[PDB]
Amino acid sequence: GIVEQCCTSICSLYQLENYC
Amino acid sequence: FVNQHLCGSELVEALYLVCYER
Repeated sequence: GIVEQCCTSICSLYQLENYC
Repeated sequence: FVNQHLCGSELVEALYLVCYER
């Protein structure tokens, strides 16, 4: 999910919008 | 943050920034 994508790997900040 | 890992309170800070609405 987003947490693994952003914390273990790298995510763009644009990927957090879906979780607002 | 550019091309950096975001975990814990750093991830939280990024989420507030993206999700804030005026």
